[PDB]
Amino acid sequence: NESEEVRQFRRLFAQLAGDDMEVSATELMNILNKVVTRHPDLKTDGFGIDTCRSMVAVMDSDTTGKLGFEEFKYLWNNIKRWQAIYKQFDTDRSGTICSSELPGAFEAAGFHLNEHLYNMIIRRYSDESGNMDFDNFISCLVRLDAMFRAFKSLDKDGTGQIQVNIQEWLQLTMYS
Amino acid sequence: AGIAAKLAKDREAAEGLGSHERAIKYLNQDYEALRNECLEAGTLFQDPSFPAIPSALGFKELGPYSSKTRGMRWKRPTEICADPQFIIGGATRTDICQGALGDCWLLAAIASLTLNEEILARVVPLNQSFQENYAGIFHFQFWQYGEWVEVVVDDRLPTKDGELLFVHSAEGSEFWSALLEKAYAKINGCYEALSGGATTEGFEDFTGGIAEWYELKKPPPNLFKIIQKALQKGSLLGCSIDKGHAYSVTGAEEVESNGSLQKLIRIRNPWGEVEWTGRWMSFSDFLRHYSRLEICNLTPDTLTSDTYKKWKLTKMDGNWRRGSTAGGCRNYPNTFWMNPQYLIKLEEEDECTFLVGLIQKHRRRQRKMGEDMHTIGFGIYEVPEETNIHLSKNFFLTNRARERSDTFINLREVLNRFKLPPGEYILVPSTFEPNKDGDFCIRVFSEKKADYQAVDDEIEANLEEFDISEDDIDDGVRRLFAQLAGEDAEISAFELQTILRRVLAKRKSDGFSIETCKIMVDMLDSDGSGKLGLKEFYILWTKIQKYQKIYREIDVDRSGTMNSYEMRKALEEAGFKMPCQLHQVIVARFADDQLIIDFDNFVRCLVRLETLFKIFKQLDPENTGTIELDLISWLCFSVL
Repeated sequence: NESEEVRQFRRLFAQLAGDDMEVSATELMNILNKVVTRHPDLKTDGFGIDTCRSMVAVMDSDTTGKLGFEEFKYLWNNIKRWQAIYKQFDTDRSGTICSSELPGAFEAAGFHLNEHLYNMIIRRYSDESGNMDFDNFISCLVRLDAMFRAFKSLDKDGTGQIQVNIQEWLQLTMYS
Repeated sequence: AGIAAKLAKDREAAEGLGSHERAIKYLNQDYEALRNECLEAGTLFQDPSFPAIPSALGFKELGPYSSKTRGMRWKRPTEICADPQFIIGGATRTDICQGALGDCWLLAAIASLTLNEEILARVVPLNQSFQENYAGIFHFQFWQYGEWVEVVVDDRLPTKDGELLFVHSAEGSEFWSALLEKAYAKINGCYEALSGGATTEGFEDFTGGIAEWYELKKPPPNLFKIIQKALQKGSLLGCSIDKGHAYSVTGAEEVESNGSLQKLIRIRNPWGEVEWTGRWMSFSDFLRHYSRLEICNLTPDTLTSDTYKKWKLTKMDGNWRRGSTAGGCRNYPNTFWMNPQYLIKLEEEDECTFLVGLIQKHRRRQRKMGEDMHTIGFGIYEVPEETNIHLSKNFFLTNRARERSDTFINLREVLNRFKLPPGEYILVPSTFEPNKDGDFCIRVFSEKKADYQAVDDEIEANLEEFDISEDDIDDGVRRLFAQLAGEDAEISAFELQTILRRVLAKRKSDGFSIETCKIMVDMLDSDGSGKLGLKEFYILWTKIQKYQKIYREIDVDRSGTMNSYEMRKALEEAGFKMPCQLHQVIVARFADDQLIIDFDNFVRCLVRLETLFKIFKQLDPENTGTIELDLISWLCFSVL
């Protein structure tokens, strides 16, 4: 019972990995850069091979560098939940976002928004002057969202505090 | 999904999860739950996971549309019998049988269970019935690639003219059978997938033991002084023939007529009746029987008895990520030493001998039992005079072997029989060719205590920690600094990016992406500014200098591209050592589809690693081995 856009995409998968139903970051990149690099009322050159790479590693629980079609859906969906917010806050069509409207799109993506964390975002995905393109905007949320979950996972009971050994650390941190 | 998952299941699997006691709950379904949440509702379970539609039956063959499955009656026991029992006592015979559609390896596999009631206690949770708390749902435990999974299923069975098309009893009443079979079909994803499967397989699934098998046609010298030991251990033995009946080897003593010494074989039949021309057997059975399979068992099976010699055991897990940990085969010495490596140390000997098997975990690809399997195999090497060291190319380029598995098969699980001089032996599981994405489990049934570990490194990072204080500049460089920035005379991620790129004209390549810079900085910006002064910029420049020496010292061309397998070496040069798992994350998160790491990413990594390290190191000022954090604080590091 999946939408028509997923069906066509679904078809695009088997034509790549076949029964293996998997895509690579690169594969995922074009598969994505052709659906969003469409409708002009939204500007971008396309997702860079790094953005996808996090999309993939963040959804990967077997460390193989591949995106399952089901896990794909989850992401894609979220992508669309946000291919909105951004499109709504970038009116300049310059393909960026207001330095003081940034705090506006991230609340429209439902987040706790803390001062310290903010900066981090700003220093990592924005341009020299302080502007974030579609790419990095979406690329941010995946990864962000991921950690909100990774934390939810590592914390079974609810002591609002996870705890990791170094290997656990370098892993969480390195595969993103 | 994400590492977080594959990582939280570890702490959980490390606690109990998987073992019989705490077996996993396939598709996250609770018997108690659903059961309870079905009686109170006044309903009968309805597997939303494995519905009683056509697709549960099969795909192509027992596939929908097809007549094999067209027109079908999913009826529950009740709807077709009267006072259906789940399981009653322990007969002397079975009464089991397959319907039209059913396969036939279930007949043998199930049978055995029947005639060893405690083995069946592991699979079927004898504690179900159609009268006390019936909701139309039962459950079973099945062993899979090293750990027990628990499946919940409803009793809608596929009939047609009141006839059960798969596994059932001749005499109605009992159904544990047809259900444990509906179950197994579920875990395997559908009935049609059982279509084939080895008696040798589904049986390990039902017990957890290890199935070794022999061709009676041309058997081994010690063929005999084993079965004895077999039964002697508690294992179970079967035997088929090109007639199409599966038997059991219930025992065999070499009775001596003091003049002949006529050893015998006590074959048995599950279904009861027995008749023939010969004797037990004149051991002229080798000329009569075609196949023999002995299934040694996981020792916690017979939780009691103190009858039968109990094996010893230890199992481990491993993977083979393409372009990184996927060498496989002595033949490819360019990767082979890259496989996972485990230590097995034998103490005292027999009066050592050990069973070793390499079974290979499921893979999306595969839809039917037996199909889509990789060609695994495995070699074991003699330890000269030594763990924390992942055996290098040298060690194997040297020592030739010391008995390597008897071939690489195209099949799930691979075992061999060994007996050795109480020394430490190393073994390298792996696939045939190289680059074969997949996972595995290596179990080991010995005779006396065994210490199974792994040859690999540990997170170990120790870089050069310079303490130049705005000096140690050589000035030639100092001079050549401020003049690159301008006013404030500091650098910024982006400033660093152009600045840096504008520093090349030696050799694809094109300076670094900002992300890199972005983190170059991040690994040094302590004051929390967003810029760098002479000191740090110096460290950088020099660090780069180092880094670059290695990519080149290995990219012995003008490609600006290095094989992923290099990266392990590499990291060692840069002073980083890590176990198999990370390198994978390192190649997974950093290589190309062709398995090439450009120079930028090469360093984006080295840098990032060092940062995350330091942050970790710094935050664990005492060296406890753990760095506690709440959400917020986590989310900060988290974003790179």
